[PDB]
Amino acid sequence: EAPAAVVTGAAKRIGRAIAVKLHQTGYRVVIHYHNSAEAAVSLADELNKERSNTAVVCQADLTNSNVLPASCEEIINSCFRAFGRCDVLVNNASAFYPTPLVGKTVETQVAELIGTNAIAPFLLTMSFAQRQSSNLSIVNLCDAMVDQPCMAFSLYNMGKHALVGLTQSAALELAPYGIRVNGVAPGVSLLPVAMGEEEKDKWRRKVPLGRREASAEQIADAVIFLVSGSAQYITGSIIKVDGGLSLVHA
Amino acid sequence: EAPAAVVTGAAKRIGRAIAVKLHQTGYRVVIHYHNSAEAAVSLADELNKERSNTAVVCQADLTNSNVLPASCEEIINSCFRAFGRCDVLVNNASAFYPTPLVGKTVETQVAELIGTNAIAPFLLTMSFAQRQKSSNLSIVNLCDAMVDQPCMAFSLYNMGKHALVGLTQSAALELAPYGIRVNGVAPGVSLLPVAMGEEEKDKWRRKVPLGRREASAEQIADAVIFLVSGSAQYITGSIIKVDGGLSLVHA
Amino acid sequence: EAPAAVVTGAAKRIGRAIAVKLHQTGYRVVIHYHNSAEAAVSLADELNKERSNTAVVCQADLTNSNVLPASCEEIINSCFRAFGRCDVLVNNASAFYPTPLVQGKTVETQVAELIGTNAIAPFLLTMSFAQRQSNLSIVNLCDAMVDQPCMAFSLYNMGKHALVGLTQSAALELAPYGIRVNGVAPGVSLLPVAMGEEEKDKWRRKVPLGRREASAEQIADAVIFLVSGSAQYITGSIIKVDGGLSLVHA
Amino acid sequence: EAPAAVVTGAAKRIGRAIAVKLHQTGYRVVIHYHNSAEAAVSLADELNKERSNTAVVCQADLTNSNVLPASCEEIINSCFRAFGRCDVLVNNASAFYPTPLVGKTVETQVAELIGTNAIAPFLLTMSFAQRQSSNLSIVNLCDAMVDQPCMAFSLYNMGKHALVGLTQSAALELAPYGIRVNGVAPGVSLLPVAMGEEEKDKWRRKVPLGRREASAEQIADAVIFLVSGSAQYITGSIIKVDGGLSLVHA
Ligand SMILES: NC(=O)c1ccc[n+]([C@@H]2O[C@H](COP(=O)([O-])OP(=O)(O)OC[C@H]3O[C@@H](n4cnc5c(N)ncnc54)[C@H](OP(=O)(O)O)[C@@H]3O)[C@@H](O)[C@H]2O)c1
Ligand SMILES: NC(=O)c1ccc[n+]([C@@H]2O[C@H](COP(=O)([O-])OP(=O)(O)OC[C@H]3O[C@@H](n4cnc5c(N)ncnc54)[C@H](OP(=O)(O)O)[C@@H]3O)[C@@H](O)[C@H]2O)c1
Ligand SMILES: NC(=O)c1ccc[n+]([C@@H]2O[C@H](COP(=O)([O-])OP(=O)(O)OC[C@H]3O[C@@H](n4cnc5c(N)ncnc54)[C@H](OP(=O)(O)O)[C@@H]3O)[C@@H](O)[C@H]2O)c1
Ligand SMILES: NC(=O)c1ccc[n+]([C@@H]2O[C@H](COP(=O)([O-])OP(=O)(O)OC[C@H]3O[C@@H](n4cnc5c(N)ncnc54)[C@H](OP(=O)(O)O)[C@@H]3O)[C@@H](O)[C@H]2O)c1
Ligand SMILES: Nc1nc2[nH]c(-c3ccc(Br)cc3)c(-c3ccccc3)c2c(=O)[nH]1
Ligand SMILES: Nc1nc2[nH]c(-c3ccc(Br)cc3)c(-c3ccccc3)c2c(=O)[nH]1
Ligand SMILES: Nc1nc2[nH]c(-c3ccc(Br)cc3)c(-c3ccccc3)c2c(=O)[nH]1
Ligand SMILES: Nc1nc2[nH]c(-c3ccc(Br)cc3)c(-c3ccccc3)c2c(=O)[nH]1
Repeated sequence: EAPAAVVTGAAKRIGRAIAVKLHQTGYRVVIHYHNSAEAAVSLADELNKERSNTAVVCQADLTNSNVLPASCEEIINSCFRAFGRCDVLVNNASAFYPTPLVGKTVETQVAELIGTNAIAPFLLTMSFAQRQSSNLSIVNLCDAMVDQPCMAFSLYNMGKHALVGLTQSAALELAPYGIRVNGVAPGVSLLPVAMGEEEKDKWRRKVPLGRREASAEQIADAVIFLVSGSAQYITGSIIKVDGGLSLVHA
Repeated sequence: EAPAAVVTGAAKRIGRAIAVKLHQTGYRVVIHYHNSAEAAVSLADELNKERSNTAVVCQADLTNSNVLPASCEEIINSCFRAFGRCDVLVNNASAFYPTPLVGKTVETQVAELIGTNAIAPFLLTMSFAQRQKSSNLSIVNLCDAMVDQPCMAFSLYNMGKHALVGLTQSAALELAPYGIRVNGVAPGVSLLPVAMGEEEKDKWRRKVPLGRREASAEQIADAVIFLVSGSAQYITGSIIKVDGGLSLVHA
Repeated sequence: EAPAAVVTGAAKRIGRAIAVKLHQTGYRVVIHYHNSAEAAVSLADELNKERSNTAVVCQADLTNSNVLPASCEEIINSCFRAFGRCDVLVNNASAFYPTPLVQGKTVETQVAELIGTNAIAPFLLTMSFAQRQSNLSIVNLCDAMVDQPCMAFSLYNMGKHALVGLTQSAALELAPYGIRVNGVAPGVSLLPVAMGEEEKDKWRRKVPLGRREASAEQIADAVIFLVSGSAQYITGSIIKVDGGLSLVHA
Repeated sequence: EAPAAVVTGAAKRIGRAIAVKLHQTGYRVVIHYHNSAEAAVSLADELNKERSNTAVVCQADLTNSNVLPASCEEIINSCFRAFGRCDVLVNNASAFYPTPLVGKTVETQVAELIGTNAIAPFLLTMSFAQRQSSNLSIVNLCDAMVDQPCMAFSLYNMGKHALVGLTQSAALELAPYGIRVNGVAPGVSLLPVAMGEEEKDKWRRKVPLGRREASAEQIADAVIFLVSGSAQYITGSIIKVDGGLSLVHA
């Protein structure tokens, strides 16, 4: 029988390429999404046409709130409902936008940025572990530039830093149960859709290895590695997939 | 004119030492507290006896909520109403208890652990900076030397502290044009809880290479004083471990 | 044309496992050795029995000296001589013994062996590899406990820290050449043969994931990943393969 | 009776500022130098005019060699000969120049860059500990950009990384003797004397805090803090003095 994986924010971009790769490797997949229903449903279609009954979608808002624990429990429950098991959780979903220190409210910014990048991954990891020959692991999508952050992205960056803490804390605490917890940290990969083309080339130009961004597929490749049987002693590790960007001084 | 500092969680232990040392250095102080009113007030009284009109208290819950931004704005405001200025912010208040992965609800634990250790520091930072829109302005965040070697089953506390490292760095960067520095002090094991059995206290003490003892609160305060001083005027984004070598010790 | 790899200190233990796995993946290999000639040759025998003329041996002392550059140049030359190309360099060879700061070999000899094997030779090999020039990369065998070092092992530890520096400096500088430079950081893997059985279990008990050491093969798996096409955007990354050991406080 | 300190490379620039501030704080000082004899004795003259018999010079090459240990022993011996004690060691002396991976032989480059930045600090630390109310400590002059290194400076950067490892290893090992071991990490401070003003300004403009370099005194201030009784629990800590430079992305 085929293992199953939850991938959050899996309708588009890196999350999508992660879901695809997991599926190609043999996994059944829960494709989580928030707003991107059309793209999510379309992906499940593609996957299931390849292998029958191997993908479902699951809608949820991962903003922090008093119901987030229930929403995260339900995402994991949805994997068990479809597939009878849940072997892999990928925390990929992420809000990303500036929150300068000097008309969404600040309480909403805090809820979205810290919810998606950190609180939801924690709650998802909690529900994953509680619901548990096997190779169980979590992969968090981190940030190679977590210590060289974007100007005015302090809440986003606080979420990402918290996610490093979670990766490590959960690696430690869940090791006795055979669950591995690891990270994959992009630098510059798929550029924001809203970003103008000049700012895009500015980012590309900073990357030592080839002066270009990572493909989504290259990011997924590192995910696939950490969930595989070639990573069975790896836990609490965060692999940069950044073409050396984090090594470049100002 | 004497400069002024807000210290959060200043009624007791490390925050108290910090407020006292800042006061001794010449600061006027806002002693923020949550539940420890009597201790906060007894410290304000002690300090006002040293120099009249140099210490006020300010009560607030720093748990994450819809009212937290207003609370933090009001803590900053309190310093201005009291003293005409706000030169130093020390983010010291912190909830600390286990939250294992496998009576409070988890959403409450999130609110308390992430709110005290991380979001309230961010909101305080915004309000501090907004009000400042040869002075020596800075923020010091109380971090954790053991942030990458966490206590078992403290994932939320640890997430909070990690987030605080990110804030320290993101704020250093963003506020540098305003001349506001932002740094941390990262204690290892300090002032152990009076109620912890001495036998449990000694298990921790025995791990510390430098003197096989915990840091005093005053030792933690000494690093804060350095960071706020004119001797640290090019230092920003730096987190100073004050840990007796504990973090260098493998399992 | 199969690609070709150099693995230093490849006669035994982790380096052996690395050469074997590389070979199984389709590489031709240079098995470098210092003292273990008999073991180097029986490995080459085994490998060339699977596939004729795909394994050669190469002897060198990697102690720092006036001749070390020439020796390192020649290790690279041997790969080009045997196989016409050099795709991968694995810096595995390492001296490891205590050098107490407060009070056999002179201190200057200790400096030479510990800093030479763990840092200077890797630098010189890196120079010669890059000079002599597809999916080219280098993988340095690091130390997950580089920041929580063994007591009285300051020279070894300085060497491994230097090797971090080299990993990152060389990733930056050789990215324009398409040469990726990465590391693999074991925590507790194969225990030193000299170690007493009870001390061995003292170390095993520290590891959260399984209370045991990584096998050499598990270390090698991370090496294989980094040299593969599935790591083509990864450079300057050091992957811990430590079972969570570096996460554990005193 | 007044404490005594050894400062390596103390004839000028940051080591001179350190010597001066230690002296102002009441230390007697050994001003080590290599080539800058005139500057060294000019400094000791000023200091001795301030308080007589409180400064001496001490010449030594800190390039790695088989006599380097004797040379480092003699530097420490010199402090005891002049002042009857040695309370503080500041490892400031450093060679700094490029060593491209693709004048001096490589053997010499290795000896100078690794000897000054790491091996001599190790040996001086051994000698300092061996010769030993008190507040004993060592401060190593590190590099805030140790993980975002200058292009083509691999040997220098290897040296500085090793120095991080020594700082940590030695803090651990010497803590039972009550000797603290810490570091101070400039980012951009006094620009190299051969730099033209234009290239100077290029480095200045990178610094968030003030778009300028740290003064020599600003670095010394962090040293004096670490040696002071205000840092009596600090060991194994490296204090960046970089105006935010290491936090700035490419
Ligand atoms: N792209 C990069 O270069 C880069 C760099 C560093 C790190 N990363 C990390 O890599 C991961 C993937 O990056 P990406 O660029 O593919 O991500 P992205 O496109 O910015 O976000 C991926 C998905 O997150 C979901 N999401 C946003 N807010 C949410 C909410 N409140 N509740 C639930 N879901 C929400 C969105 O889902 P819907 O579309 O369904 O609403 C979105 O499609 C992220 O964690 C990111 O932080 C990426
Ligand atoms: N002690 C250590 O060994 C150690 C180790 C690593 C890091 N640190 C860090 O150093 C700092 C000081 O440590 P500590 O041991 O002195 O702290 P602590 O005694 O655990 O807590 C300090 C104060 O935090 C305040 N606080 C707690 N929850 C709060 C809430 N919801 N809202 C507002 N305030 C709240 C409390 O104020 P009231 O009493 O007024 O309710 C308390 O007295 C903390 O940031 C801690 O994380 C300490
Ligand atoms: N084993 C672990 O748990 C562990 C933990 C952390 C890091 N690592 C790292 O992973 C790597 C592999 O570890 P390992 O335990 O397999 O290594 P090891 O057995 O300690 O040594 C590997 C080989 O290094 C070679 N070597 C030693 N001194 C040399 C010299 N002066 N010149 C040339 N070669 C020399 C020896 O080759 P000859 O036998 O041919 O003389 C030896 O067989 C090392 O880089 C190590 O530091 C290992
Ligand atoms: N300057 C900066 O902005 C900066 C940035 C990062 C880190 N740092 C670190 O802070 C420290 C001080 O920097 P700096 O710019 O003041 O240093 P520097 O001027 O580059 O060097 C200081 C002294 O090092 C001594 N030295 C060089 N080679 C030597 C050898 N073979 N043997 C013995 N001594 C030797 C020289 O002494 P003589 O002149 O007597 O020959 C020189 O005056 C260094 O460790 C540096 O790496 C500085
Ligand atoms: N969720 C989500 N998270 C993201 N984090 C980054 C990023 C990139 C660099 C630095 Br420094 C810090 C963060 C980007 C991004 C990707 C390309 C260009 C710019 C930003 C990005 C995104 O798009 N979506
Ligand atoms: N706010 C607050 N934060 C804290 N963090 C720690 C700490 C941090 C890292 C490790 Br690893 C272990 C404990 C302690 C602590 C330290 C020693 C004994 C009991 C508690 C502590 C505390 O008391 N109040
Ligand atoms: N070359 C070589 N390098 C080594 N480094 C470590 C090591 C492990 C832990 C800490 Br902390 C620091 C160093 C070991 C080792 C392996 C197993 C047990 C103990 C030490 C080891 C070895 O054998 N050969
Ligand atoms: N011994 C000595 N060591 C040094 N290290 C740095 C430095 C600074 C930044 C990066 Br990135 C890497 C290294 C400089 C320097 C100082 C100012 C401008 C440029 C370089 C410098 C020096 O001068 N003398």
